[PDB]
Amino acid sequence: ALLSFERKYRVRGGTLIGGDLFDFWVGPFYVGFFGVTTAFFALLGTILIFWGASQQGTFNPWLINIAPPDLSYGLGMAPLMEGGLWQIITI
Amino acid sequence: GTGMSVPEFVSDLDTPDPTIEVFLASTSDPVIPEEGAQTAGEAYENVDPVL
Repeated sequence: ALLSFERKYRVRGGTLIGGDLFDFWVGPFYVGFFGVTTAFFALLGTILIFWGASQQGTFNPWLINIAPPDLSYGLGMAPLMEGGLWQIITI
Repeated sequence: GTGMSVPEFVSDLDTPDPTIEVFLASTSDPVIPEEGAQTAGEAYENVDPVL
């Protein structure tokens, strides 16, 4: 479903990378290489957040808490339950 | 994750109190009292706390 003046603007080209491999629309949204990357990263982050919420013991929106590791771990990696999920979600 | 911490410069953590070395240069070990030792009250005229 397009606006009454939208069709003439829906042309091909103007991509930084990908050409016509990802040059199309899904509803109103425009898809590209970076649309695919955005969808992947956002879905992974959301699902990881809800996995951490399930393992915490609460699904209350006000009470979900995912926290960074302790100061003793420094700049290294922490166990995924003791603050590593936070690092993954940050990435 | 609560933000509860105390920051300090590393160069300031390595600097001790400049008066600690003064105390260690003006202290001495105690002397164990002997049998029938003469007290300071029998050698001078002083105050009872220090007698």
